[PDB]
Amino acid sequence: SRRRVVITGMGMLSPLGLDVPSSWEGILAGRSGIAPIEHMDLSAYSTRFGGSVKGFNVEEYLSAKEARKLDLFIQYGLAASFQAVRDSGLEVTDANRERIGVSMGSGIGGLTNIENNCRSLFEQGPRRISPFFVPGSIINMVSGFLSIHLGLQGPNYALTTAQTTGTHSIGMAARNIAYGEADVMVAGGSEMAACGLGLGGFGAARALSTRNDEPTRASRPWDRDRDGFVLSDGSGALVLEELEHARARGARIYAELVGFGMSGDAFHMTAPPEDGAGAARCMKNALRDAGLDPRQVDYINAHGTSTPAGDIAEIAAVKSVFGEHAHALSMSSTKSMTGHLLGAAGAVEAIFSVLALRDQVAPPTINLDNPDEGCDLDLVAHEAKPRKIDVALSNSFGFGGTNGTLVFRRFA
Amino acid sequence: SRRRVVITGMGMLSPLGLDVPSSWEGILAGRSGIAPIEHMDLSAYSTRFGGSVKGFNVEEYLSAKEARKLDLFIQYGLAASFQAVRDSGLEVTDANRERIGVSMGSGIGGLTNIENNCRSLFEQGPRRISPFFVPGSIINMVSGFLSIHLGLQGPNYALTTAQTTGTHSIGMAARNIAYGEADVMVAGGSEMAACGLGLGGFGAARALSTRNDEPTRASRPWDRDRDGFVLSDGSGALVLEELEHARARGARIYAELVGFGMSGDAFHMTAPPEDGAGAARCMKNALRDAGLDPRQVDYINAHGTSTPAGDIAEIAAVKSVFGEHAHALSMSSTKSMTGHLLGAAGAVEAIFSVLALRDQVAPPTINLDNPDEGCDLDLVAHEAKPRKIDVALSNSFGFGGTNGTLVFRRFA
Ligand SMILES: C[C@@H]1CN(C(=O)c2cnsn2)[C@@H](C)CO1
Repeated sequence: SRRRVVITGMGMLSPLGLDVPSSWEGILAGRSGIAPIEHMDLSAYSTRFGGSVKGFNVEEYLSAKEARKLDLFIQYGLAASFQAVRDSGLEVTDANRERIGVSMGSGIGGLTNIENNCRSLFEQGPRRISPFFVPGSIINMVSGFLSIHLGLQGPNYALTTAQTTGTHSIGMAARNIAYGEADVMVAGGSEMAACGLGLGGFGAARALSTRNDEPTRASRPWDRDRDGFVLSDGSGALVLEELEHARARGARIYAELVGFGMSGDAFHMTAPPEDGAGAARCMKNALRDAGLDPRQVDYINAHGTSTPAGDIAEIAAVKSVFGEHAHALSMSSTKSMTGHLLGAAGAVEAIFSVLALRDQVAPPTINLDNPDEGCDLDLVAHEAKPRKIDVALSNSFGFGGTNGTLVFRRFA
Repeated sequence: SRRRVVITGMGMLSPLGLDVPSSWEGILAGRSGIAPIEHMDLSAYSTRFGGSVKGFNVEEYLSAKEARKLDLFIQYGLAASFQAVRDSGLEVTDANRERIGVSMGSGIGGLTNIENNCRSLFEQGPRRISPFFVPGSIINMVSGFLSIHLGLQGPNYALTTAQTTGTHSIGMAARNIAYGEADVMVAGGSEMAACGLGLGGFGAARALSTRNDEPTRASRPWDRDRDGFVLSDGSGALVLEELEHARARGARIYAELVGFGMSGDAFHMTAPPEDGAGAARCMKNALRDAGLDPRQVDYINAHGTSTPAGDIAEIAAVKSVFGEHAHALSMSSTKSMTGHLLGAAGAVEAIFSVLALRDQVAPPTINLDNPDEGCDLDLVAHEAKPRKIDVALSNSFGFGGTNGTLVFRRFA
């Protein structure tokens, strides 16, 4: 058998806001967090815009001195995590600290730190590399620093599954609790790759929208005029908790995590198969895990990156899985507003899926002006749609053909 | 209910050999793989030696056209994975490809590739960044490329827990199989951090031995004259397989994976606590997981990094866990010979633990000329010790206070 897992705390930094409620308010209003990137000469770059976190104050969380040791992606991870633990009301004690763990991940990790230390190295040689370069740049330091700060002695690890990281981190944390390896986990992801290396790296693959004249219209999932994804920064953290543990302390439960699916496409390094066979296996795995019929799904938070082949693969996968129910569910890409937070995408989109359940509303796909060939599902174009949502899916489909699906259900 | 997990295939690149048998012959002969580094000019660095893979031929595994796109850590990971799969005798079919997954991790991933593309960005511009920069550098792409080449459609992910990566990857892959998420997993880790940023970064932390004039004597775990770890490159992969699945196809079984432990120190970003409290909690978790009396433990492949604080913390942990039995078991650090393969350390050392079971021999801790204060266990100083080994334990500890323990035993 298996224990039930509930969500009792959420935290976030996104292009829409410095916490969950501000980000969510932007989502339901169809606001874009996309704009030209500042304090950087992007003259020679083919993309000059993305989703930056605006007005982040790390000194609300850490001393200036501890913040100087950590890459931005680690700072963002810690902010989301501290928000989530505070939101949960959880009290860490000597009696439970061995039962509380962390799995906060990243897709690309410390590019900003790698950049600034390469500068030192190339200009001045290796003796000018920061002593904290390694511990301050590696992806497991969100989990590391969080565990040290809060005294968490439970499972301590980090996933890195590129654009699937957040979804996998949450799913595998849910497994830790379900199979009795932990009673509580902080899980999700963080990313800051809106540096030269991220813009330059994705730019050289020609994977980014180049709609520099109108950055807010760049991210347009399933629209016939999409030309690639928008690079964005931020973090998402959830407090996952065994149900009886949540009930005993009188926690506020947002939703239940009922299903987790994984699959591999085994197809291509960056592109999905046209029919999204892998994404279909992954969703079917997640519904089987939850013991749910495809007919019971009401809302899907799509991966919906605004890549030509990715968006169309997801339509095919949803039609394949849901058959005569594919048109009755609502599916939206909040990446139309947030851009693509890569490893943090699945974390912020799990939070948006939980809030869709709490508020009984499907977030919009903004910029969906002319749906492409066969994009004829309910994609919640332009404006938020109040509706019945008992079951929400959140999908992530990343480089290496790695797939994750989370299934959340209303809790009463 | 929980299924049994066996090892049916193993693969390796190490400083001692281009496969498992050649690496193991070096381990048993007390041979060092440590030498001045030849692939770059280290005259400005305080450490100029490490464990390099010597004469790696990627054209034993991959077309030169493909290899040119991939960081060395991906090449090394794919080579070890290919070896492990061939060694298993497993045939991938339409009937089982959904049940076979991959979890190959890395501490740092494609630092060489990121450094080289940062040089292009700074000296020329973004137009000179490689189109293959992201899929050739990010940590999840061993799992990705392996799945694409062999057609593995099962769980596809990657851990990054610094120096604990290989142990966590293998343990969590075993849990996947134990709980029914997969029947077969390819699991382990790979690392190639021997570039300017890696040697410079660890150098800036003063974490490395600076014994440049006697590289083979630099790695001296528990020796009173140790002065830091020796940086090494390579990969380990194991094919983990559900027991009945292995029995049904007549697989050769090397050993059974009976126990997996994790814990967080919640102590310090980089320093292990002197009392080894987190390592002790981790080993106790693993022994309880394996249903064992601690007196059953015959052999411990120590983390044994040759740091002052790391080596003494492990003695304290082993004494605390095993009490008087700590004087009867054998504990050795193969890092005395291989150096520290970081995220790959746990993977090669899991392989060495299994071969310790197959051949009934404890590998030596070379260079243990003057055991330090309180390092008075059987540390298999200088020479391999033939002995009875029914149960072998492999320990890993990493930055962020992250701990892993694997427990293997003979299969009958
Ligand atoms: C493994 C796939 C295919 N590949 C090749 O270089 C290749 C080699 N033989 S046929 N194609 C790159 C696109 C990497 O991803």
